[PDB]
Amino acid sequence: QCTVRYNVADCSHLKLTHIPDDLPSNITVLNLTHNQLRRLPPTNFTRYSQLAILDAGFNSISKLEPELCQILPLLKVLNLQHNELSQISDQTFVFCTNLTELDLMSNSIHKIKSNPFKNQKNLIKLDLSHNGLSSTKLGTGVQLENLQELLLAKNKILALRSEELEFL
RNA sequence: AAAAAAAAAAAAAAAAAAAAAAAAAAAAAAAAAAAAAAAAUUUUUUUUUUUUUUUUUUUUUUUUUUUUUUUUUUUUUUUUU
Ligand SMILES: *[C@@H]1O[C@H](CO)[C@@H](O)[C@H](O)[C@H]1NC(C)=O
Repeated sequence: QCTVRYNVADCSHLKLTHIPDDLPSNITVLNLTHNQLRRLPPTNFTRYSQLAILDAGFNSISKLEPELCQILPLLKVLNLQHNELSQISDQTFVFCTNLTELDLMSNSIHKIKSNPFKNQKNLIKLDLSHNGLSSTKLGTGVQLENLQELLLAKNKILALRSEELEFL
């Protein structure tokens, strides 16, 4: 099964077909990376409500439900790199007010609309790379008060304009 | 028909590390070899120059014996004109 080993559920390559929810729920770090994940269940995380950070990356996940943000209010690191994520919106990030780290290395998010990060105030580093971005614009209002890293690499931005860079 | 994410295999090529070895070249250390130049203990041989002993040839010198001719100093008994 998973490693556990003092609150670091580093679940390595074990061909886990479904997301497990075992007895050791009193942990803070859980690693779903390198595990067969069809999608993240919005209701299966009730058992593990003490996950300070989670590592669910490289997995094949279609879309993210808003419930995941409210089932785990104490969420700091959201590493979701190398996923499908055909389309995303602000609704899935409504309850993620304590988010501080995000990783998205391959998601093919060509178009971004509205303000997906209106509720993210403590989000420090941003990793939006290799997602086929055509413009660097993220919104029209002023948001992301405390941002230190904005990674936009391997994308297809053609030019930079003052209108699309005024959101910070 | 096309494009991508977890999850398991296999094939060509390039650059690497470790281990078991095997050859070629180069360094010493030992056991020997063939020699052209070397030194040192013993017994012998040839040749040159010199020492000692013995036996003999030639020449020279001293002494003694004997023999033959000359200068001869004398004589006794006689002869002698
Ligand atoms: C949630 O748990 C149920 C019951 O164990 C299971 O049937 C379902 O597949 C799980 N879903 C996810 C997303 O883990």
